[PDB]
Amino acid sequence: LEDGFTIWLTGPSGAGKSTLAYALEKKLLEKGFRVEILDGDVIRNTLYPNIGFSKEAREMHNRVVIHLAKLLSKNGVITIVSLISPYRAVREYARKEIQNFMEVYIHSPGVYEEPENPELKIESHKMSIEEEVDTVIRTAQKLGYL
Amino acid sequence: LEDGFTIWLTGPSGAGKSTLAYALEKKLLEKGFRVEILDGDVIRNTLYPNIGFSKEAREMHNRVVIHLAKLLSKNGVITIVSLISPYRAVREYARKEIQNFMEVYIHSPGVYEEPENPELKIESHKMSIEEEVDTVIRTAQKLGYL
Ligand SMILES: [Cl-]
Ligand SMILES: [Cl-]
Repeated sequence: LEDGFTIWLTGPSGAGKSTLAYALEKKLLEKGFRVEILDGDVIRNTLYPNIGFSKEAREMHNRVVIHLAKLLSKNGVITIVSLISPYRAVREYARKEIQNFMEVYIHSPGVYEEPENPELKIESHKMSIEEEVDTVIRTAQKLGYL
Repeated sequence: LEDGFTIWLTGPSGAGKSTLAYALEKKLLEKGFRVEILDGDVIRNTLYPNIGFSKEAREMHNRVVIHLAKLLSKNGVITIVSLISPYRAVREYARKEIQNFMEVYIHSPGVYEEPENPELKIESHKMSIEEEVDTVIRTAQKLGYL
């Protein structure tokens, strides 16, 4: 891929973000792409499991994940981020840092802060995982990322 | 590059690590490669400038830098690391984590801990920066990384 990009998953708890993230990785790998999944809880457990949940710790973790996605996306990798957070602030920061950025909002009918204008909105637990994956990939194609 | 790799600079303060790191980046970009430089102090200042200098904070920063290098190198990026530290422990951990790992020791005649068997040993200030860059690239070629 001449240009990598980030697929940033967001939605309330239970919407299916984690499942979709890993299914996207499996499919895009099968297709021959360079792909990495940045699962927030995995990264935390691997790099600083005892950092705590203070504000400063939460924003450091956010900056680390975002920087990991920025470097991976600018070097031709498809970066799938599943970073647990209800807040828009981290997602707006991520979009400012990562040039090629595709936000996937899984909508279910702190309080979850909805995005303004995500690249893709999917209704939770309606379509099969395969259809969710195909919908994300078609959006990436429409955006010129794939 | 079907396979990326890490160039890990080590040596005592003043040996010329930083100068070689940035010259290597400039040369490899001009050759058309995907390259990232992971400058330890730049990464600390960007991602967590107020983390402090405790043992836990030092080890967290080391793990972050190494994980960045690991993910970039496995995805076709030449990762040039210049992480200030006199200690072998971080370098041995990095080598265990990063499959394609090329250690470049700039030797100068809290105390610096020499590596056992680095892929390349350069005598500090003995050759021009251009010749140091060329020697690193030739070593990478000998190892089959380039
Ligand atoms: Cl495709
Ligand atoms: Cl070359």
